[PDB]
Amino acid sequence: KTTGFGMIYDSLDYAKKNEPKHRLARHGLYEKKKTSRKQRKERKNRMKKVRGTAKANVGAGKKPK
Amino acid sequence: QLIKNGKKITAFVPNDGCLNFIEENDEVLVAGFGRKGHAVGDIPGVRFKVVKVANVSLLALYKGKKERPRS
Amino acid sequence: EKTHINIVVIGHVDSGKSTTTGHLIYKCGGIDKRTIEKFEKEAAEMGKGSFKYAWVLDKLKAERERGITIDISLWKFETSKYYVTIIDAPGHRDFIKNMITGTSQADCAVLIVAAGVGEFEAGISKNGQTREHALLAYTLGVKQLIVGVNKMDSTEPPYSQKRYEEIVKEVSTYIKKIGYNPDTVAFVPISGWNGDNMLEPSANMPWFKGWKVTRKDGNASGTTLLEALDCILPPTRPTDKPLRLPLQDVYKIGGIGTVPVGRVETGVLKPGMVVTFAPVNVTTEVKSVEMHHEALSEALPGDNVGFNVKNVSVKDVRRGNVAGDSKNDPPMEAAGFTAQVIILNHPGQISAGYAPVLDCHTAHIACKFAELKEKIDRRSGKKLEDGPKFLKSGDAAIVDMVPGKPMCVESFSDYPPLGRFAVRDMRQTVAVGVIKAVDKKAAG
Amino acid sequence: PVARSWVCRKTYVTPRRPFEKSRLDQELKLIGEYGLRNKREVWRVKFTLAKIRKAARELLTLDEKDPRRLFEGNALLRRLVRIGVLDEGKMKLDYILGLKIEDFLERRLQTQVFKLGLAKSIHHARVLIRQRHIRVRKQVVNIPSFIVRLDSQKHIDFSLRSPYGGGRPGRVKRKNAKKGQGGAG
Amino acid sequence: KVHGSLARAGKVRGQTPKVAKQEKKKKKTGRAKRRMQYNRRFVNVVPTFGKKKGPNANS
RNA sequence: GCCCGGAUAGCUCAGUCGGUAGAGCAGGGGAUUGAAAAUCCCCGUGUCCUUGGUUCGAUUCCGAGUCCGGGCACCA
RNA sequence: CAGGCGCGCAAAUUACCCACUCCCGACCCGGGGAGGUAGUGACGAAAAAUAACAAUACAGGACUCUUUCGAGGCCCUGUAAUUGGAAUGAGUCCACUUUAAAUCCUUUAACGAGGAUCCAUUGGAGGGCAAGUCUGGUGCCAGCAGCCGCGGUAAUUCCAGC
Ligand SMILES: Nc1nc2c(ncn2[C@@H]2O[C@H](COP(=O)(O)OP(=O)(O)OP(O)(O)=S)[C@@H](O)[C@H]2O)c(=O)[nH]1
Ligand SMILES: *C(=O)[C@@H](N)Cc1ccccc1
Ligand SMILES: [K+]
Ligand SMILES: [K+]
Ligand SMILES: [Mg+2]
Ligand SMILES: [Mg+2]
Ligand SMILES: [Mg+2]
Ligand SMILES: [Mg+2]
Ligand SMILES: [Mg+2]
Ligand SMILES: [Mg+2]
Ligand SMILES: [Mg+2]
Ligand SMILES: [Mg+2]
Ligand SMILES: [Mg+2]
Ligand SMILES: [Mg+2]
Ligand SMILES: [Mg+2]
Ligand SMILES: [Mg+2]
Repeated sequence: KTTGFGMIYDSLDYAKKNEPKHRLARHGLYEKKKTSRKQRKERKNRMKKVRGTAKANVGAGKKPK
Repeated sequence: QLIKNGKKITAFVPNDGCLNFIEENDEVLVAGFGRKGHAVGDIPGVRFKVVKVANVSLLALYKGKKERPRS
Repeated sequence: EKTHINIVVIGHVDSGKSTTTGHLIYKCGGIDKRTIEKFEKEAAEMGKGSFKYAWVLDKLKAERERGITIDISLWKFETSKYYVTIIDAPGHRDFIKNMITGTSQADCAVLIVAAGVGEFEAGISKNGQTREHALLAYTLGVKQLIVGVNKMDSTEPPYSQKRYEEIVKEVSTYIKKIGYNPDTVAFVPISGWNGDNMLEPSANMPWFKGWKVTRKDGNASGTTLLEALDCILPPTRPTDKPLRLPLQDVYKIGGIGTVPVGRVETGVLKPGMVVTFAPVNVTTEVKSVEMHHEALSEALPGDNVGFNVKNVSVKDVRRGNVAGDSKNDPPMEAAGFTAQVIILNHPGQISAGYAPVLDCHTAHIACKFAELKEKIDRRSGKKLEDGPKFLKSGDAAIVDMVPGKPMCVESFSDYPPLGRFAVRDMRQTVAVGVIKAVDKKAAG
Repeated sequence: PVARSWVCRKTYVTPRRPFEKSRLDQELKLIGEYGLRNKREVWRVKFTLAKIRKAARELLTLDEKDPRRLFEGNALLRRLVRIGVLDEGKMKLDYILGLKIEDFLERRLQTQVFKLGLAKSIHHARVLIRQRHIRVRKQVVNIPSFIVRLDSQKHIDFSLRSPYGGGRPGRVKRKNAKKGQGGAG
Repeated sequence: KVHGSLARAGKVRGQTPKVAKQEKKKKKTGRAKRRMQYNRRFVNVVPTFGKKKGPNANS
């Protein structure tokens, strides 16, 4: 025996909207292969030092490194 | 001579040949003799006993489990 | 991207090793200019202004006050083809112990001989260390030699061809006797103080047409000391073996903890690996591997590195302890071992019970001669007579040895590096040898 | 700071006196008949019995007109009847005090497998249970101390996947059969 | 006059002749061990009439 | 890692630039005692820290090492 | 929050994540070492392996009959007894599930037990206090001994074997 929980939606577009993103990725629907939280936090604090539009450039210039 | 406060105490070394394991100026873990600050048995005025020497247990040395940290 | 090589600078006292190395590092960009003037001013105020470039490596108060190298000092620099870690070895005979620690973890040895009136002869005399240092370099496995005749500016006349040529003829003779083929050695006339003929050719020696080396796996030509460094053959790294990293020091880095430093001889060291130290028998997982202040993902053989270990005090692991993988073949303490020993120079007779100081990798332990198993031939271990009773100089024999203090060694056959040795007594290299069998304690 | 519950209790109480011969002999006798690994097992049931008998005692102290006596008094009797230690004709709190240790642990699953005839020895009972051979209703139970209730006594039997029954053979004979197939040809 | 001293510490343990433990079967553990006790103490009760012999009687 | 001083009987302490280390205390054996103590007889019981050098020879002369004590230093 | 050092008898990973729980903000969308997740963890607590069976065997009861003896079958127990082939999960390991992603657990296929060496320890055995006045060693020494006490050449107590 094996219990569980199931959700069946009226249409796929509705399942797109009001559904957890992770369960969507389980079907390959919305897949994301992003960076670690640590890498984002490193980038966020590095951008906090600089000011102006240079903020985007230097953060993006240091992200691959 | 206790490290935490520099006080000098006399600690009994239990078992048959355990004094041979101890050498001068070794770090020894010392415990009470079981009578809460009183002498135990026939040893006069000794209220402490040695549990570990050179960060190795006297029992494991006595029972041949480990050896006095020879360097 | 570069290839990392370990280079040891050896020679007699005050031959200019530290000055030659400090100036060479400075020229190659290993140290900031502003630091040199910091040394230039501070050395002069201490009364040792002549040790301006030597102060790059002499970091201790005692070393700087007395103008002597006491312990080895390491520094890095790049030769546009080799990422070089250079080791400054002391020249004193009283500090030959710190030499062997530094010299063991080296791939090429540069020998510095002072070309000066009476200064060269003092080094190459019987009581000098020029001969001894070259002898120990070959014993410890350093098979690549560069002889740089230093203090060429202080010849009579300055930058003399005749002085330079006579030193080459004489030094070649010695190196040939001890094993080094002179045709494979580059002789470079240099002035470490003036930086002459180290990076670019010096106008003070127009006669010097350059150095030539005829070697298998490449014949090279050049003029300057840097080109001599660039002609060093790439060493072969034994990567397909269990980890073996002899410790040469342990540091307590602020905010990091116990960081044992040493040169990996065999295998790969990676973070998260659980390593064990012998003969102290301490097992611990490594946290980080850093080389020269730079993070590393794996330490390939011949990478002198420091590493962070967890929950280990500085007093637990010391110099001479060998670090190896606990999962793979782990290093263990040796109760005793059997060695093929060639007696070089002992004034008297050597019998069982002899307790000279044995130098293996970074370990200097007084080992006791327990049994003279047999007398063998020198070029081939062909036996001659069993139970020699005694051995004198020139005799090769099989000896069973029992170290006094705990010591970890391995057979030369399984791991060449940790089997080579030099018995030391009478302030002389009494004998050398290799290790055939090791009686490793079970440690269980 | 954590979404955790630390509520826990000990299911047993050690003896006040460590070496009393009569208690030692009686505990061994019980462990021997009801096949129990350790003396902790005699103390667990003893603790449950002690709490139950203690609970009956203050209820008997209270008068019969006490509403509190009736509610948990009836509930306590119902629980004892359900597990099968008290007869359904025994609806008096005065009759709980007569309960003995062997009554409560007679209802253990391991004893029932031997009694029902599933196992030929009380020590065979634990082996069958721990090796996943017994179902209660439809669920395999591998706990020897599983307290069988009257509602489920009639239903104890071999599991479906147990080789002893409608089950593919166990691994040891499977290895002999392939030896037989290999031995034949 | 004191006859003991610190040099002779651990004398009897050193001089005691060394006899090795002999290879013997592993003892039953857990429920099986309690099974063995139950049989040896209560099932196999051979009457003695005179006086009880202890579990480790040597006479 | 560097430097300084010491290492002699079980303990302590002697010991001449080099002619084969003693003193006290302790201990052992015997007589005695149930066993001691006391008492009465006999007995160094030590690889001069280890090992090499040199010497005709080494504890005392010079090296190397170990331990102890003291001081200095050591930041991938 | 990790992590280091120091102090001490004395206390964990410089891990993964906003999925959960909830909080802030212009905000359904962003962020949160708050918090969750795993790691270390014999603090403490709960459940629970380390065999079971069958026959032969040898004592022993046992059940009945019979010369009291004796006999037959039968129930029960001690034997790394003589075996025998059954069973299983620790383990390894497909997938599957778990979950933010994983993990463990749960299931499953394969494999995996005879010295089933897949080998249970820690304390004690004069009394208090359950268990030897067995054997060897030492000889008020070495030790033991919470207390009383043991040890002075046949130690129920030291050191050992059983
Ligand atoms: N004229 C001249 N003097 C030099 C040269 N190289 C070094 N010196 C001088 O010689 C002295 C000794 O040099 P130094 O660096 O101490 O040699 P070292 O081999 O490292 O000395 P040590 O560490 O073995 S003690 C220094 O005062 C230095 O100024 C040189 O090439 N030419
Ligand atoms: C550390 O990275 C090791 N290479 C050892 C070291 C290098 C430089 C200076 C001091 C130690
Ligand atoms: K959230
Ligand atoms: K005993
Ligand atoms: Mg008393
Ligand atoms: Mg000079
Ligand atoms: Mg120098
Ligand atoms: Mg000088
Ligand atoms: Mg100098
Ligand atoms: Mg001169
Ligand atoms: Mg002395
Ligand atoms: Mg969000
Ligand atoms: Mg087991
Ligand atoms: Mg008792
Ligand atoms: Mg009793
Ligand atoms: Mg006796």
